[PDB]
Amino acid sequence: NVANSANLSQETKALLTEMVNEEMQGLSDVMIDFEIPLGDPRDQEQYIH
Amino acid sequence: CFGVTFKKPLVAEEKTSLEPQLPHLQLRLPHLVGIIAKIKGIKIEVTSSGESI
Ligand SMILES: *[C@@H]1O[C@H](CO)[C@@H](O[C@@H]2O[C@H](CO)[C@@H](O)[C@H](O)[C@H]2NC(C)=O)[C@H](O)[C@H]1NC(C)=O
Repeated sequence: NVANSANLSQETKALLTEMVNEEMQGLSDVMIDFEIPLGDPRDQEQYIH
Repeated sequence: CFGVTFKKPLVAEEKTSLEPQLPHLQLRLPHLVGIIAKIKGIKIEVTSSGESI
């Protein structure tokens, strides 16, 4: 979306993806990636799924 | 009900997309390749003097 809004020319696109990747990796290096509880602990069908 | 008032639960949008605004520099040198192409084809014509005479 950012590339289309601007007028990147197939060489500044690689300069943008690099920055996005490094920033997102820096953010992802300190997050544990768990799941949010939403239902009931007793139920077996959700856990099986 | 009783003294307390109850309000409906609010629905939430599942996803959002970020499209930030970007400044427009509006440079004019780019997309001027046609002028360079015109410069390439000058095509000066010189005829030998004395060959005819
Ligand atoms: C990328 O290029 C497009 C097309 O040249 C630019 O869109 C133009 O923007 C000007 C200024 O707002 C408008 O007057 C034109 O009508 C737009 N044209 C089109 C086809 O949308 C766009 O601004 C450029 N992006 C950047 C960041 O400069």
